[PDB]
Amino acid sequence: RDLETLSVNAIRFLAIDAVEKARSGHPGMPMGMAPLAYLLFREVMRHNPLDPDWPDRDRFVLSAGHGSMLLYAVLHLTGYDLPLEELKSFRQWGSKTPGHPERGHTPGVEVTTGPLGQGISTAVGLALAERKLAAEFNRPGHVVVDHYTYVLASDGDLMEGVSGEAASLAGHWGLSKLIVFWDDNRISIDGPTDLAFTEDVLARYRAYGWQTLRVEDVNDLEALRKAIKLAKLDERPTLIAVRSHIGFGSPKQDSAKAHGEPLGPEAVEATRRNLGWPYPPFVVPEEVYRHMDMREKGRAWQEAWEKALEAYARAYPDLHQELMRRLRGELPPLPEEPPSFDKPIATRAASGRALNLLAPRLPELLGGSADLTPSNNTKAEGMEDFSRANPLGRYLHFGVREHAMGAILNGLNLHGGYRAYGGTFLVFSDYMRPAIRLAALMGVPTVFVFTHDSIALGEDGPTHQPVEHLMSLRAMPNLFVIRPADAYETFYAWLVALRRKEGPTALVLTRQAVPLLSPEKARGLLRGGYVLEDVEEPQGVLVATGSEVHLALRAQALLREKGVRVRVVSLPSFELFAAQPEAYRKEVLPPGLPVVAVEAGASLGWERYAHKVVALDRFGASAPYPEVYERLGFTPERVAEAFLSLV
Amino acid sequence: RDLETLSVNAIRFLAIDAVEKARSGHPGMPMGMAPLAYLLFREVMRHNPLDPDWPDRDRFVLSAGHGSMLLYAVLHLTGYDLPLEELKSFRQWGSKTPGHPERGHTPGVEVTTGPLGQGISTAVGLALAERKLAAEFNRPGHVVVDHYTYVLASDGDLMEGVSGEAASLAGHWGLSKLIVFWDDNRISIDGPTDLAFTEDVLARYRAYGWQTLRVEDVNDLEALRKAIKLAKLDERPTLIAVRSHIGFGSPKQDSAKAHGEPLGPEAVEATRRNLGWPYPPFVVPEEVYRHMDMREKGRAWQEAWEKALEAYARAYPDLHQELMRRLRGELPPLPEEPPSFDKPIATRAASGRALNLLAPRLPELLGGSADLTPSNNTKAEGMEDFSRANPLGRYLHFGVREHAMGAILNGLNLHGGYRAYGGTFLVFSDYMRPAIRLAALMGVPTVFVFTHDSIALGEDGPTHQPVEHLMSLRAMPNLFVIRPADAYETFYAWLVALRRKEGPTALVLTRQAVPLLSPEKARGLLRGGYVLEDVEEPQGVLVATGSEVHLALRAQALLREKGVRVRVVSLPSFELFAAQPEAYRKEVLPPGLPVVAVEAGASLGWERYAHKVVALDRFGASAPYPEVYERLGFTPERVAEAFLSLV
Repeated sequence: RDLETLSVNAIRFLAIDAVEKARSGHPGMPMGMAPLAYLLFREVMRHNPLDPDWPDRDRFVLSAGHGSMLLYAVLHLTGYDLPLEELKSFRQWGSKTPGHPERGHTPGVEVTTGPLGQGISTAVGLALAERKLAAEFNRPGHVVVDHYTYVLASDGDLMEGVSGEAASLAGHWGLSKLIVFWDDNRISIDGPTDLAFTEDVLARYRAYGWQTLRVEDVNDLEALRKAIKLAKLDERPTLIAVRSHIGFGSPKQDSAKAHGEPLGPEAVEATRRNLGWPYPPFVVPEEVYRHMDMREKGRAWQEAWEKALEAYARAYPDLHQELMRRLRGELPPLPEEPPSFDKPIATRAASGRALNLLAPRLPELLGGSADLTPSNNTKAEGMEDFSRANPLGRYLHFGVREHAMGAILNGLNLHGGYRAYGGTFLVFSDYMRPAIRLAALMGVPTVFVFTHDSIALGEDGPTHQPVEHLMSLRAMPNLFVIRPADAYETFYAWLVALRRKEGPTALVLTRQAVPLLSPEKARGLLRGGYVLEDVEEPQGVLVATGSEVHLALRAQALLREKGVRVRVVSLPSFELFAAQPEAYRKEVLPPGLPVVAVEAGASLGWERYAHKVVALDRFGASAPYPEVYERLGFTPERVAEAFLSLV
Repeated sequence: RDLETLSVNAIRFLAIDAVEKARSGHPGMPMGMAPLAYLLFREVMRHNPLDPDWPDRDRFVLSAGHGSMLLYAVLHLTGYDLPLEELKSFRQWGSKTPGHPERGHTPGVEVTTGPLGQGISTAVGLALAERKLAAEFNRPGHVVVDHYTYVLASDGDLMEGVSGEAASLAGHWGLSKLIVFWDDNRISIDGPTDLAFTEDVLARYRAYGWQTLRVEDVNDLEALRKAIKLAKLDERPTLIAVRSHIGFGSPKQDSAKAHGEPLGPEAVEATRRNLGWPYPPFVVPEEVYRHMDMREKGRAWQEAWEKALEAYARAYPDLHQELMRRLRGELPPLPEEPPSFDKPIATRAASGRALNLLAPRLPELLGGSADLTPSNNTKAEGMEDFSRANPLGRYLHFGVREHAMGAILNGLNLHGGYRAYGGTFLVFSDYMRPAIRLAALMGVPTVFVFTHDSIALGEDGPTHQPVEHLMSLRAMPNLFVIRPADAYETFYAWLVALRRKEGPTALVLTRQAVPLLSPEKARGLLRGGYVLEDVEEPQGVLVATGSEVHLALRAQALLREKGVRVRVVSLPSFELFAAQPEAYRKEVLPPGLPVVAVEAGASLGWERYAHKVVALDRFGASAPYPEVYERLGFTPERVAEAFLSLV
């Protein structure tokens, strides 16, 4: 009881002092939840501070990112590569201890959190990934996949709609190894939480199909242990409401003032006296460092996992080889030849065709849609629905939950073992923007499939027709936005996305059928931008993306008939094209030559490549295609005129 | 029962025939929910087809927008100005019957719907407004505000996290006059709803503090009447689960195939027989028209209200005058001078100061924040928190629910009598994107207050620092994006936002303090863009927005040291500037001379105004300002260096 109390306080003051030194941060919650952090990293979780990437490690997600110091303290104390020096550099430029957790920047950080709801929702993807991977690879006497997903969430996390969406799915899927701890401290930024949050939280989670438990005092370690055991025995995911006092032990306890600002010298000294802590800032007694050290238990656990893999490899050669390849995120060779197309087809259907070819060769590939499966062409030939009764299914029905789908997709991609994509209409990328940005931030290669990319979708009308979407996504750092012009570019679009591991990729597809280009030409997509149809001594350029490339080709003909010669450039991806050497970019778009761009979307940003653009800067209309398309200004005649006005 | 059945079928077949003629649309749900629409418009609601804008009318919101024909049919049958010919023009260019309901395009349409979750979430705002307006204007013997908010929602609406956020708040606020009908038909676009939706919906809503009722058969009109009565007697908002068969009476009944595609000839013929409907396409018997005609009752209801108003005007002259003014959307006289500032100050604090000056003159002004009241400076001095116990409060604590806040703000602004704004961090605009877009589509003047607009916010880090946000919002049609440079531009930004009635306005504010500009010069904001500090014989121009205007001034001076003369232009709003005469624009930015842009956000789009840009095309960092700001490249030396490479 002395080492526990001593270690818990160690976590508490490392948090208090780091925030005090930085004069910025959130000390309150780490102070109250310190006991849970201690329990998880020292007794409950199997993890290896020497290898934070050990595949069978239990995963902890700090959804309440503001309480970062709570995580940094326990990581430092248990042996991870996070020296005291870094804790003394909390929230400082270039430190490994940023204000909110950053996956891939700090050892042991599973998910980048801060925006509430993202951590707890992304964790559903992590839990889904473990459950599916276990079903695929475990065999009699061979348990190579066995770990839990733990989450620490705040009132804010539970108020966010995305967490509710993910919760609904987690219960639906029966994710029995997902365990969430809720810091029920009744305090929010605006003051008492009852100012805006009074629902029966646990009753709502029971409705989702979860198990709910309560721990009346976070300091009561035995209470926490018993709760966690009960949760592991239950076949449902579990939410444990844990009562705590924000700013425990200080004069600011139970006050929003303890939430996001340094305690101040007065409060610090008083806290030290109240909790009986004689140690100066950042100083922890060696006895705690010895009791908290997990380097030896970590080696032991990982070593045992590794020996288990040796046995597995003997009894199951092929399975072992595949598990290893997938856990290492290594793609198998990809087909080089696109599928055969013989007639006009929507890129969404061409995407479905590329997927029928790719999926059989990629057992790690998981797909899904937000209740638009027949409209997104995302269920590949061969894929079956995942469900409680069919844990092997590679296709996911996310329901009308774009946001949670994004978070779950990121979670599945973060776990290791899978590569997942999910579809919805481009317009609805608006419901999941936070998850898309989070993938871009964490460098997770989630693939977002967006169909119905323009007014050409027709009769559904303005509420469904994208306008600002292409440009809003292109402005986001670390996101490839690929809008293939035809069936063939669509195939190469998928290869680009799968091979791109640095960040997410958004594939933008049509509802309406569009002409085919030649497979030889379309391969140019691999360069982001290329010359589709060139001409002798070009007098200009018509640059287009996706479906408008076909409009451009028709305008080129009209121009040719009048003696004007312009080449046509297909620019499926701004980012990929910009990554090409300057010489290539200039060969495609020769300086001095007038350029006209064509894209059924907002014109903002096109000045980067064109002198004039045939775009759309107003909401759509409910009318059939191509009438809606033509009447809103997208005709070869208009493009031709646009160019003629430049010469 | 004869007329009831005949009229209900009239609704079913107008829908079936309209969809069939358009060869596009959703006939399934309208067939099943026909009985409810009949009951609501014929018996339950007080409304006037002669005047859809009657302020005391009950409000109906078709959240499940795809079922638009259900609404167009009943609007047609009850006497609204929606002729048969428009029904025959369903989903055709320029018709008054677009695929999804559009506020302003069709008489009787309360909210623009289609994107699931928006309708039902927006309704919370409609009900809040009614409840607050009643409390504010009703007096003994003078009930001038008294109507209900009815909503028809589908499975999809209930899976969307935003609907959950809004329901949590509806129960929290005790909006007893909010009545929601859920079409429990067990069918989704992907197939049986249980593919991804198995939660206990009613148990969840009960946890939100709602009353929950069940109608075992929608065709049972008496059961429906009963539920509605039970809901009106209860002080909690009510969710009524109504069982129905999608595509009722047809070969596609209870099948996903009945959801969003024409029934088809054979199916149409079979339906007419099964339901005993002998009338040809679009033909409705006179007996139904006479039975459904609500024009006479409608005029009577409104007239009685006009009388209560005149009686009110006699008893409370002042109150009546303000109500009429507010209901007409007319702004009262407003301060012409900005508050007086003396030291560097963040634009968010300056915003709070503007509000303290503006709010006292605007009793219609409602403010709020998504659990960031102290950080957004949205609670004007004089404002009290709204609560079930304090319905007169003008300040709303939305909690960590940005999306629902968005929808609710739209509802408040849509209702009439109020003008509402709400805040959160600019980065979190991503969580409410669909609501922002809906405001722009509908032309509802919601004011979205976004603070912590850049990496300059400091230590919180990349998860909280915006990058792509400004451009992603500027690309959206009908949205003014105003980024005031200082405290003084901030006051004029509010005037612009308040006076703009055509669509929403986003005010982008800083976390960090910035220098004050000349009060008189800051008025240039009203032109969207203007010359802040000119020089004789300008060799170039430095254009900037928000906080960067101050960096640009420093670079201007630095250049001066080297003998280079540059003019500094402040561009607080791209949209307001573009709306100015070309001559004025060319005066601010004289063609020919080089321009360098400066803005702490993505560069994409700046090509429209600058030849070179000093921007940020990567995510931020967790560091203190000004360090994070300087190390990320925003320094006068960098800006100067950038321009010198053009001259």
